Amino acid sequence: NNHFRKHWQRRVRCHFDQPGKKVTRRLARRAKAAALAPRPVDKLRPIVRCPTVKYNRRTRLGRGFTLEELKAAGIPRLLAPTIGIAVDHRRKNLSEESLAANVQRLKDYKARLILFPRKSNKPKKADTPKDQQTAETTTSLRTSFGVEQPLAPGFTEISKSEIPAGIEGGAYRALRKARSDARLVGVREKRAKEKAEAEANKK
Amino acid sequence: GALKYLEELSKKKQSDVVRFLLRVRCWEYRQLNVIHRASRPSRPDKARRLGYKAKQGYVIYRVRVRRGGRKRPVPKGATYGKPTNQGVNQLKYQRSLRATAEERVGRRCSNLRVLNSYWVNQDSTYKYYEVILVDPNHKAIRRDPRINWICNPVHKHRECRGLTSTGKKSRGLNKGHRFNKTRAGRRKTWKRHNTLSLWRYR
Amino acid sequence: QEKKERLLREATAIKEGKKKEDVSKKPYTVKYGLNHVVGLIENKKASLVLIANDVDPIELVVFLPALCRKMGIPYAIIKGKARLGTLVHKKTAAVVAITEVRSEDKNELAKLISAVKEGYLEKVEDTRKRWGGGIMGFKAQKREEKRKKSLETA
Amino acid sequence: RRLSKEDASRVLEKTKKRLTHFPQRKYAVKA
Amino acid sequence: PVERTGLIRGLNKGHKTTRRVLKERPSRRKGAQSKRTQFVRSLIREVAGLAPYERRVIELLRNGKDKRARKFSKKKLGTFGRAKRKCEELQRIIAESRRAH
RNA sequence: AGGUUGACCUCGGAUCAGGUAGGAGGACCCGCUGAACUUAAGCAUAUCAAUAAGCGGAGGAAAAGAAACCAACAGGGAUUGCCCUAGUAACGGCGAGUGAAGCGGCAACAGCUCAAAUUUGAAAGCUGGCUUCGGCCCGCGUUGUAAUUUGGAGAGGAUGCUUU
RNA sequence: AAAGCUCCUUCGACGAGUCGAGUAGUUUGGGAAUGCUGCUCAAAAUGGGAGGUAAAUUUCUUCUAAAGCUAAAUACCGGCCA
Repeated sequence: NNHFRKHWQRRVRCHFDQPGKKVTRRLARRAKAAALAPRPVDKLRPIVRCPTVKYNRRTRLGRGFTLEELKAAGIPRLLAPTIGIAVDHRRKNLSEESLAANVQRLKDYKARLILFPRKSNKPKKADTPKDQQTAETTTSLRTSFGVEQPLAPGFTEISKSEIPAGIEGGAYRALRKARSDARLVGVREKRAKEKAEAEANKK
Repeated sequence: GALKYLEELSKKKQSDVVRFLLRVRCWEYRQLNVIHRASRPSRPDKARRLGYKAKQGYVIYRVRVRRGGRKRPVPKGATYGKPTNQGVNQLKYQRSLRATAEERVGRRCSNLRVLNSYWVNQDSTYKYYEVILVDPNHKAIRRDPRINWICNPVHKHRECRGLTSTGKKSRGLNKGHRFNKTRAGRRKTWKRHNTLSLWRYR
Repeated sequence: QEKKERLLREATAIKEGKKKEDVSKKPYTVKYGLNHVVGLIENKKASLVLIANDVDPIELVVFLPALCRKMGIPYAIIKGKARLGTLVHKKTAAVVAITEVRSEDKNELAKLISAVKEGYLEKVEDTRKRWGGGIMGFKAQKREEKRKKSLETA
Repeated sequence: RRLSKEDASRVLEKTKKRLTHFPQRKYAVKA
Repeated sequence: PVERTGLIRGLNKGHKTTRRVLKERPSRRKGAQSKRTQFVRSLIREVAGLAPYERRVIELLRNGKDKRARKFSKKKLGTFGRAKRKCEELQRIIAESRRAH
């Protein structure tokens, strides 16, 4: 299983520039942080659940918050990308739980936000006052607003009187019955339709 | 206004009025030169939706191209290699006749930029196209933020590099599973898939 | 020049603290521009429509008689887009429309509308549905006349 | 042949309105 | 939306959540008829008339050969669904002409 | 004066006023065109290879790019690149061989402009010339130049606070 | 003067020889499921595309093509400096 039948020597990529590229990336990050100070170096991201049945046990960071999440948090969609919040217009909220989690995330960020006035001599009422502008800040939203609990807890404890009775017949029999019903959903519907037609014909 | 009606009427290409207009205009454009300047677009709604404006610096050039397949210019139309099980009458050009028309109009007006083009007519011998061009040196163009992106040097000869609409279609730049080989660039994707990557700590 | 003088008067009125409508009256002008006139016909604001007979491409105005007939607007086909351009201070004009006139010309407008209805639309009511063209050349016409004469003689 | 700085910095009226009322703000986030 | 069963297999399977009702996205309005578009298409149909293959299908439908009309429309357009929609539209045109005459 | 005097449309001329392209370079980049040696016992499918050579076109990067996407989940969410997916799904004379993608971790992240609407109580737009730098003219343009809207919406209303 | 937020009876235009179909050549892992191009036919309005086995019927899920712009992370046997 050796794929060396093409002119492979023309397209060999070595990586001797790995430490140099790491140094260049760190220099670029330092320059971006110095240019963006006192703002954090990154944008606030929502918590999303990974697709497919393999990865839906785990949550991670998404692209941006939804318009519904911004509306429920009270943050206008034009103000949001100017105060460090990422916006994603494609994503929708199919269920209430993720919507509530991301709305609470936005409200925590809004409670921790310090908003400097556009003009120092003319502050507005949406702006943070000068007596509150001084506080210990964070510069990594991926760290301070990360995924705290990416998986469910793998172990809890309950009293022995709170042990559930379980599904009737057993979980194995419940799984077998669910698979059988899914396989026979159409045949039983056709049989019921034929029986109803026969009953209507010979009532 | 009237351009909605023009679009709905241009959909009906087999109606009597559109067939008559196509016939007389095909005769007239066959009488004219192979590449010639049009004073105004013959399909104003199509030109407007492709981006034409009635502004100093937008021009329309009409061009006819010979239709059909492509011939390999080998002596006597026959190859001297391994048998191909096909004739030169069945070779297909990977670009469109629209793209060939845009290239020839760009060479005719090398001072301008090709914005887009559209079909206007065809017969058995020729397909007929109208190409919209923009003058990047006209100050009415240069002052307009909707169009002055075309004044930058990276947009020199988009029709030659396949950056027009027909070029994007021919290069297959669409998202998804049907365009796996081409969506990032076919030769670039091939080079990425055929590069042997060796790390230091391997 | 008239617009500049009107804007000067309105600017003076604003300077002395009056609205521009205090010194500017309601205008009554010929409506022009193809999209503008088409929208006026669709909203039935146009009282009379004049369509130029020499529009190239003809698709711009080919639907306009049918639109005016569906919306009940009196129309007439007239000779000269340049003639309409002289009306609207342009080189050419594809279509013009009268929506409203002044009260001293309302009777003239009604008379012109009735004259158009009685002397153009009723006269072209049947000929507008007929096919045009199909005319032979001079030599072909003479050849066919000679052939018909020979067939009648023999 | 490069575009002049004024022509390169020209913006549309809608973009100008959006930049006038929602520019990039200075801000900090507490920890 | 129907509540999921909480199981990994079977009908209505999957993890239970409280499904919301979304206001419909404006990108999904495509295909809806509008008054202006209906008006313009009606006027353009009146001005331009019919295609020759449409006249052929109308003649077949007037003669009553519906299977002929569907087969010829599939040959002309390409797909069975487009042929069916075209045959229904031309039957509506024939019915409107009959109720007018 | 009307056998005249003009208005437009199309098409021309000028060493007319002001501009622009060509060639070089081509390591990398975007396309077109396109082999054979080789490997298959030989050999017209195949492989080498959608490679070399040939032709056109760019930049400091280029290209791609804000879903007519992936998915089938408790759903993700523009593009690019690395790691993995994976020598896997799949394709393949007489078999030599060929071979992706979604998810997942990371690097980096940024979003938008038109056409389809009547400003219609006022083409509100723009090239050029002359300027006393206040403007004034020749024009383009209604077969549509500004403002407004782009599907995440928007338009019309209602409503009361904020913004520059 | 312009702009944002909240609510609503209503309205809500959305790209055609294009999509798609057949056929031929080429290409692809997609020689049942790929893309491109030529010729012929040639659309629609909850329409249209996709949902990797052909078709009819009934559902469902996702987007919204046929116009356009855009930094970074990526490449670099050319040039310049180290």
